[PDB]
Amino acid sequence: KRSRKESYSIYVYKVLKQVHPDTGISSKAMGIMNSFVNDIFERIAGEASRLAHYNKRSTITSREIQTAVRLLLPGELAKHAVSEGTKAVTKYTSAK
Amino acid sequence: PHRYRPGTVALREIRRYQKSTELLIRKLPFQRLVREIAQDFKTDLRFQSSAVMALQEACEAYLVGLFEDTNLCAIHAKRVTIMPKDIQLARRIRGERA
Amino acid sequence: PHRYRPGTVALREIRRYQKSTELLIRKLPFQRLVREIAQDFKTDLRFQSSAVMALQEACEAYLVGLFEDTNLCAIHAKRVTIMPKDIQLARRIRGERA
Amino acid sequence: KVLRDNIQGITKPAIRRLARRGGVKRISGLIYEETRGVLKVFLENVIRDAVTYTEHAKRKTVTAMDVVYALKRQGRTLYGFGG
Amino acid sequence: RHRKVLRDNIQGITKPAIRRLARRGGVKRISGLIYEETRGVLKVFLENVIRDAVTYTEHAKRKTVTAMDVVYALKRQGRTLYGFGG
Amino acid sequence: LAGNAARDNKKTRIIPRHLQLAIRNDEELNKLLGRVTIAQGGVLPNIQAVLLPK
DNA sequence: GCTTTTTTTTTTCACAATCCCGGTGCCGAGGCCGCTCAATTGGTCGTAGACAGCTCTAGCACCGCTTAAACGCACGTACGGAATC
DNA sequence: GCTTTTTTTTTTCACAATCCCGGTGCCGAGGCCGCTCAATTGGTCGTAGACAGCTCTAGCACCGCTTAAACGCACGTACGGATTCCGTACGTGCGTTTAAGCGGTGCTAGAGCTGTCTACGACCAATTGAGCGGCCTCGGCACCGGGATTGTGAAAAAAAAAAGCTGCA
Ligand SMILES: [Ca+2]
Ligand SMILES: [Ca+2]
Ligand SMILES: [Ca+2]
Ligand SMILES: [Ca+2]
Ligand SMILES: [Ca+2]
Repeated sequence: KRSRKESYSIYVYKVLKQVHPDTGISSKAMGIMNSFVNDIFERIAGEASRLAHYNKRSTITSREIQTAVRLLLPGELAKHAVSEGTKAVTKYTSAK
Repeated sequence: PHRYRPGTVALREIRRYQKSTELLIRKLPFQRLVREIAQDFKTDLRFQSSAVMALQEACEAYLVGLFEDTNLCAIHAKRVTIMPKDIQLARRIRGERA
Repeated sequence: PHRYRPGTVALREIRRYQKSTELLIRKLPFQRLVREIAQDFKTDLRFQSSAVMALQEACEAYLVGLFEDTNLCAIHAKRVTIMPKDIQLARRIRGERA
Repeated sequence: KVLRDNIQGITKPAIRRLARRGGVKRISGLIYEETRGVLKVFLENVIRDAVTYTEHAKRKTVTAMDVVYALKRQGRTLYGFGG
Repeated sequence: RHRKVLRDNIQGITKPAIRRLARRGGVKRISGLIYEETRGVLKVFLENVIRDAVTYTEHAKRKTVTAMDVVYALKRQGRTLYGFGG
Repeated sequence: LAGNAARDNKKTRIIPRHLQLAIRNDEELNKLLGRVTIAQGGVLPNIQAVLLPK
């Protein structure tokens, strides 16, 4: 019993061990990281939802995400954010 | 020779323009400025005329209202002349500016 | 007989609290306020513990932030002491009160 | 005295400490009431919305989410309580 | 394509016009240093508003910024504008 | 409210300015349309006290 | 407590600016028309959620200690702001 | 140049705060356990949207005259800001008082979870009228000129406040 409430935590931990494999993290800190991921996910999806909606299109595609990201993140961060979202899709396409 | 006291015409201008709603920037200078800035982001762009008018409506309003905030900021420091630092405080408290 | 001059503990207290993260309002009084105010919208309300702490993080955060902006207005009026008219101006400019 | 105006429970010492953390040095006497005013309007606004959430969800227990959702609406997005 | 590169049009925003806007804002007396400072502000407004409109254009593949591009862009900056569609 | 400001301005049809005056002079409507800009609307007659003559 | 000026107040015209009307003319508010495509009708099927019943979570009340914090009061320094230039 | 004051500067001493040593013990990050549902899959079907081709809107350029606005300079007033200076509202630091905080026990409201059943919403196709675009008109309203009214400002002259000037006591 006790509900079953999902969260991005196991992934926040996985990324942490990529960037700093010996540093850990508190529950309040991991609660802020989960608040952070959900916040921006809703930001980027909402701006995609509207993009798509303004252009009479039914599908959010990776292109909507990339236009939403130019709109939401500041210059130098958008740049890496595109660079990584492009590269991840290319790599995914490449595999199968 | 008749001569109006400094402030008496400013005060008239103040009433003249508050009563009205027509745009206060010269429409072509502004249009040239839209186009100039837009080049930075993409070349050989056309603008709908309504898009340019929508931009001069949104601009004038933004400044006209910043000038309100700015005037309070002058008066808050027992002055009557709005100064650069006034705008800058207005914008820093608005959070437009670090 | 050791006596620190006005404002010299202030600065200690600033440095001190800016270094720290802990709620500054006493938790029980705060909570008794949250129930007092909640009544005016619905009777016999229960709160999760974390609901009150979510309310108290949010409050202090706002207050701290407002004080920064207040200080700035007070310094803008070539003063060192914040006063209501500083708060009220920073709120006028935040668009919080008309 | 000591009677049912819980707002006064917000002590001068605690108001001083906030404005410290906010880089304030010298604090007018009139301010601790101004602050008290402002704090209440803040809570009124947030709590009205949070309980509006509560009544919609058909519950008697105000959740931390209800507050989170309220604070988002008020533009005061809060991290680390369920965001 | 038949001449279009632009000049230095920020001085087009004349001292008369900045003075008139200050007047609408109920400002009585204006320092020397306002006018240049104002143009900076105005520029930074326009740069931000057009970048975003220009994005909405580039997405819909157009080469023509619509009023809706500017409208959608303005709502994004929390500067919602009434009377040009949407 | 627009139409009252229309009538008070001595005109038959409502224009932006009437709407604006009607929105800004009405406490609640102005709150609801607080971050909203009405094109060709202008501002309410407001001159700060201390800016006036003695 | 004066005598002698500056400061502040008052009254008298001159002049500009804004205000209000009717006259005039242009164009877009208003509205009618005819055709369209989206709202409506009447039907079917599937499931979202209302509902009763039960589980056990966590919110509340209470109590009794130990301080740390709030409190009130004495004292004076550095501040706000009035006044001048 | 000298001496005599304020002010400024330097030097010395007091005290918080940090960091280095020595330590202990609690509590939750972390990670393993054991079950479960949400991600994955290949299949099938329908239509979103890429594309290419077609129409024709409306956006861009260019001109030349008219005149409103911007421009730049002369002129002086009221503003900004520096300085001074006075009264006290604040900050500091004591001792006394207060209730928050903590840890704990005991009760139950109510949050939430499970299974059942059907009222209500999706979806469909056929039907038709509400609302679209088009297009025509005539009355509101923008613009003008002329006459009435309001308010400003200078100049002349008063009322008063304040300043500089007295002897006395
Ligand atoms: Ca008609
Ligand atoms: Ca150690
Ligand atoms: Ca005083
Ligand atoms: Ca129940
Ligand atoms: Ca029509």
